[PDB]
Amino acid sequence: GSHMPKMEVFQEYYGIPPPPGAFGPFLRLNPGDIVELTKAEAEHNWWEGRNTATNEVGWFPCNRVHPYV
Amino acid sequence: STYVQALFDFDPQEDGELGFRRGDFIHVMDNSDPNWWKGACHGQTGMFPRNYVTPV
Amino acid sequence: TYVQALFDFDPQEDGELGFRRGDFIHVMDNSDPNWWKGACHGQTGMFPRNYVTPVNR
Repeated sequence: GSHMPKMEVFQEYYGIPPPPGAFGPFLRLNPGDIVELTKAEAEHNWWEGRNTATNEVGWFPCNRVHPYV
Repeated sequence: STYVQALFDFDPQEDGELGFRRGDFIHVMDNSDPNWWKGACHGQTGMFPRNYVTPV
Repeated sequence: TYVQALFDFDPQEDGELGFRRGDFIHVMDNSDPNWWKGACHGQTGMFPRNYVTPVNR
């Protein structure tokens, strides 16, 4: 971890759609999981993070999460 | 003159990439790279993710 | 220090900073782990820390 934003997953993600061109491993997401972002840009649809609910790391669609408030 | 159909939407993230909507037909132009192929759709050419399409 | 908004933030409350996804915010106070003070669109105010990401990265 580091000084990065945390997100709460609101919609599941099990690798479909896959990260474009398999540029990186997908991060499984379950509603309620808190993801600490590792790579994110507002303009990009795919962000990288560490799902602290499962301790796994990977890429996922940003449309499945929102800020952890 | 091969065509593929988009399984999912794709928004270009980097310049040179080709976007599309699920269902769009794409003309394959260059399938040399394992993951990104050059194709044409909606009057533009660019690199698209092969794992987002299926052969027609 | 600049952070980029990853989501829109449209508060009702006074003292809170409004912004749109993609906007760059000049961080003024990041002492609290949850609410930061920043500047954007001619105004300053508080916003939830998890709405933004560091530009340096």
